[PDB]
Amino acid sequence: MSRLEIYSPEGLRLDGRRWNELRRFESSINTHPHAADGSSYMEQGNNKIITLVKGPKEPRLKSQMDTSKALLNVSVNITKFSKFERSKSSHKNERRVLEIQTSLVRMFEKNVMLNIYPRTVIDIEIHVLEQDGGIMGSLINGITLALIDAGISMFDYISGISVGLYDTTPLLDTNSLEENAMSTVTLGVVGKSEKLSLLLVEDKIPLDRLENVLAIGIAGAHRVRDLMDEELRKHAQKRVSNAS
Amino acid sequence: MSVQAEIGILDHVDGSSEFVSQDTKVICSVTGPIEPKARQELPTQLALEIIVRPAKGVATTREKVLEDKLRAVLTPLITRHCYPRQLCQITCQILESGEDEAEFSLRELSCCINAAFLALVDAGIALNSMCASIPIAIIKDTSDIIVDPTAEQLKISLSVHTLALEFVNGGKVVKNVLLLDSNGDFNEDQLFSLLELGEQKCQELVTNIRRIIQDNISPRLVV
Amino acid sequence: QDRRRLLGPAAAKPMAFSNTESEQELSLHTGFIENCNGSALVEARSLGHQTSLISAVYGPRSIRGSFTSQGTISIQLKNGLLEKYNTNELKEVSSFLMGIFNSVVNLSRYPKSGIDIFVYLTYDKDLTNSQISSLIPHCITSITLALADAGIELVDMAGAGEANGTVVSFIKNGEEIVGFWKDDGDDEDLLECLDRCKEQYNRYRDLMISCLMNQ
Amino acid sequence: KDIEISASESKFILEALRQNYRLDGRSFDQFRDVEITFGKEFGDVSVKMGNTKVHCRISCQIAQPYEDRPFEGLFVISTEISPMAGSQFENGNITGEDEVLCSRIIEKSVRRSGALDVEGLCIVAGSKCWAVRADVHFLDCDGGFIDASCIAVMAGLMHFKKPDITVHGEQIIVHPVNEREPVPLGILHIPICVTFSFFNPQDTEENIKGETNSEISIIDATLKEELLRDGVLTVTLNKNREVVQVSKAGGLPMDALTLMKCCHEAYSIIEKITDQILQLLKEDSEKRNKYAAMLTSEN
Amino acid sequence: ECLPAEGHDWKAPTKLDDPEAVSKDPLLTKRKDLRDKLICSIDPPGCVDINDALHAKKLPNGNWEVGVHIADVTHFVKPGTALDAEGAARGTSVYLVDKRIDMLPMLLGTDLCSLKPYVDRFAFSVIWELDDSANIVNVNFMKSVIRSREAFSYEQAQLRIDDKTQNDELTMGMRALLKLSVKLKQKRLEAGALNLASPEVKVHMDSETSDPNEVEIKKLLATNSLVEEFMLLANISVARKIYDAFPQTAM
RNA sequence: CCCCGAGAGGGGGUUUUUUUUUUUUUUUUUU
Repeated sequence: MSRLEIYSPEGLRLDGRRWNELRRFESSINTHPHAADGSSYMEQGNNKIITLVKGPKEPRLKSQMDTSKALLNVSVNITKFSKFERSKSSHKNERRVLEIQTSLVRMFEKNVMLNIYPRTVIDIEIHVLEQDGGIMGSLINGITLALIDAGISMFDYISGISVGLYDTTPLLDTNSLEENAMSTVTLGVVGKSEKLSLLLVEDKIPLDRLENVLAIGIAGAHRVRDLMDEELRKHAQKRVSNAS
Repeated sequence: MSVQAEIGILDHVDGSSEFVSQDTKVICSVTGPIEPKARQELPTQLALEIIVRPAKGVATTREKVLEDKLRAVLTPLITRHCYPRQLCQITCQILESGEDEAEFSLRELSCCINAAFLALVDAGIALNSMCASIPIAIIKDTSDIIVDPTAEQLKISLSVHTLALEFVNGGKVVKNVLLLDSNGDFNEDQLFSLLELGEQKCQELVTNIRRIIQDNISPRLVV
Repeated sequence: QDRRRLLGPAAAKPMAFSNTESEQELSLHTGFIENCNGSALVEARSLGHQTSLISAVYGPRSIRGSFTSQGTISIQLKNGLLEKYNTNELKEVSSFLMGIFNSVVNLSRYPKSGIDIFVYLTYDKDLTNSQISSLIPHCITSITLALADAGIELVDMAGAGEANGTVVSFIKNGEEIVGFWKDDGDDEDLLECLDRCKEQYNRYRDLMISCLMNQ
Repeated sequence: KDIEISASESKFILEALRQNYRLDGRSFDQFRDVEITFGKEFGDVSVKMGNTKVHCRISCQIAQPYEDRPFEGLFVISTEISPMAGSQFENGNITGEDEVLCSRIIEKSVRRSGALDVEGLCIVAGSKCWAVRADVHFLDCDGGFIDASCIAVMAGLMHFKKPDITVHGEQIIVHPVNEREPVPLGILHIPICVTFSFFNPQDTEENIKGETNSEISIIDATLKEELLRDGVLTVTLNKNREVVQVSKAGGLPMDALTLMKCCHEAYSIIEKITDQILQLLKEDSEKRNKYAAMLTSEN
Repeated sequence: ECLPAEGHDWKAPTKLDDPEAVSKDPLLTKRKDLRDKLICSIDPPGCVDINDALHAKKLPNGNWEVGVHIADVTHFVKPGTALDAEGAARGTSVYLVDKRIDMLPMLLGTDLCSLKPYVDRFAFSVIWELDDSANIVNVNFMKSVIRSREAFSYEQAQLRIDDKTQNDELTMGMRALLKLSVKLKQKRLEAGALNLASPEVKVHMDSETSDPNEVEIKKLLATNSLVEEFMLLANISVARKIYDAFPQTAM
């Protein structure tokens, strides 16, 4: 029971968007050159994410070294000031966070060509400065951008998106208010394809609605891929112009 | 002393068993000899990794004591010098307490000793001898010594005892007393009366164990 | 609660009670802990506050982590039985103490070795019917005694003093300073504090030498 | 401690899949036969899937609810691994990738989903309540831990019975089972997990840019099949035709329609499993009542 | 607007396997066919909104087959719609001597759902198999399609039984239902059923004058006990079944 | 398979300890 107009009869949402529109998606490449080999600053809505890629480099412990592939590590730092109400405890060892880190690794292990970087380590540090729904999808986009900036080989883009289901209606790119009022589905889409790297459903969804929700997410993720690709060619082109 | 045991029930372990006395049911597994961690390595002998899991909740300091006493029994039983710089993992998962765990850990310890021994036998690890463990209790109004007491008997007990003996020569010669864990109020006369009756029931247990071991293992071997 | 300790029932609540210049003297003892290489007992009683702390030096022992031409030193303060301090505050004093003894300990004589110094704030009674500043000079005294008792080479007997929240440790007959600490206090009182602390430094150094020799 | 897998074994098991063969002789869409055994005490349940052996124990004790939730009781699920299931598992390793995933799947399937009526665990609001605990013990591992645990937890919760409590004022009166019978728990729905394993018969290039999809997906993989897969999918449903949770945490990129097919295939399995659990619970109740009649008669 | 597009000319499909009918209603295959049964409705004189319909046959094994058929309103009102919304809001239709404020539209409650005679109507049916002592051997619930033989009145139904005039299969079934009801009522009384009373007066209205002039009293006929006993039997069996299926959200 | 001498010499292919769990807004039946 929600007293707010999550989806008005006029087809408008609480923030003004319609059913099908992505939130301001502003990417940023090479934000921390003196701190990492690759870096990206993501702004998807009110979400603010710093992503640092450090590597490939020498492992700090020879015990943890693979002679056939690189070691991929991801640590997500959800700051205590990410949400309106400051969290008293840290989230560093939170099971929810360990699953997120694990999830992200399992995603890019099959995309990043770790096999061509044996006896090395790729460390991915993430700092979530502000959170407002769809943080998982934003985490995916931040890593993909930062990895590319580091010149680390990968097969394709991985775009992340979230889709809510309020009653019958499907809502693209939901915020914190919408996620609190309905079940959401987080989708990671490889490139322009229909193949999902990540399918995440944590709340109840009717079996009949799931296929349609996936269809919305994939279409929306393709737009995220285009925006990421666009901003990347723009950054590339300028560098090429100035360097050459 | 109507215990029941099964041998070789687990697939991904070198050896396993399931010992049941009364309501106390413990399943044990043994892997070894295998490659040890650097901090576990012993230059000349075998290293024992002993783990005890409770029937309810997670492992606390209580089970840490069960691991320690179980170590005192299993250590001299195994011919450790046969496996230098090597490891033997021994895990006990207590499935059913068979007693008020908030007050006693008697039956769980004895059942873990018997199960661990059986698992070591199944795994084919060098043992210097055989072993059997029984729980014993005493009642103040009764003045009696009850071997293998029930949970209800423990509630009205004045002392609780764990006795584990080391047997040789076809389970007829008590080589040594591996563990005697006496807790509560008791006198010297009660102690030796306990040890006399305890040795009898222990010897009966070994005989029963020897039967169980042969019944299970012989079909695997060839004539 | 905790699976490694016995902390009792959770519904239990701790017992809370209700209501219905000055000269300083200290006692010194060394080498009473066979477990380690060097140890010291420092007890001080003055006005409405007495302190009994124990120091223990473990080293030089093996270092796994890295090769070293010189030695490596670590200092850890532990809370005692009743009085308690913030872990942050104990870490801060530890860092302050590390800087001091990295100027005194002849590290060159201990390649690829570790000298781990423990200071137990065993009994700190507050009888007044940042208090950590008054304990600092006694820590330095204990660590100096323990290191000397351990046989660890020292450039000079490091001692200290406290005056109005200001703590300063001296060496070389008070000519130079190996550490400066200041909390609260007043303004433009640096010169007065230096003199008062040097007096305590001199007194502590004499008693320390007297302890290392006669005992 | 690693499990060494030869190139020959890797090539063989994968090639067998290309020929519609799996070693145990099952079908790509075939779920293992689930055997459920109840102990003497309520909340004691043993689940067996082929060689996979898991045991769950439900327990409860009087406790005080959180300040935030004065009307709700406490409920926790423990799934600590041990070397008993295999030396591959470190004792107490509760931060490993697979461990945290499994822990999170079960939590989102039972805890978060509200399978258990925590509101009915309250005795006196903001003061005293029941604290239900589900302890899963992994005895023997041959894959399908997530599916085995979800069944073990649910079968246990539905089999468990808590002792009657009468409350006056501050005082709590815990009635023993013999004096009065114990009370069952409140189950809002019955979540069942079905895990799919994915295999790429070709190379990564044909998975990313390949026209025709050829990735193989099997239901409820054994240990050997689990160690050679390229992606995992765990989908949880109930008889009410609703998805409780879906988790494809990375791995081999898979076609969306194929993932939907898996969800529909899993629904047919969870239906058979749920009905199976209910039947074994009825017979267990009939067994305990028949013995109660034979105990009173002779008595 | 949530009402069927057909209107008053809506009709249950002749064949329950017809391609067109199955295409529109894929659940029609689950619909049982009880249009061969002898269904009749016993309601007050001016009753147009018929909810319940009864029938009775004698099985060859000596036992009786009793079927209570209730209007299939669910097939027309669907959750989420404004029709369902208003239906939940009103909760129930109020009954006055003057008017009658319906919970559902006239087109639905007086016709499409109403188990009128001589027409094929969708219904949720509950069929029992019970002995002569009215003891339930088994019970089955099923959505069906029926056709009411005749819509009797309480006075009209009682007279048909009373006369002995008709040997027709329908009347023979009506008598059987009465026999079961007495057995069923008696069991309830033995069990501990209550017998409270509050027979309120009925405001007679003269045909000649709109203003009311006469106040009489409604008399309980044996047909009232006939319907009451089988309505209770239907509600009980359904209650047991829905609670067995949904132990946590059973209405 | 790899680096250094012009011809069966030589040098390399990469092993081991440290620090606990929560988590977002006036009964009954037909009317």
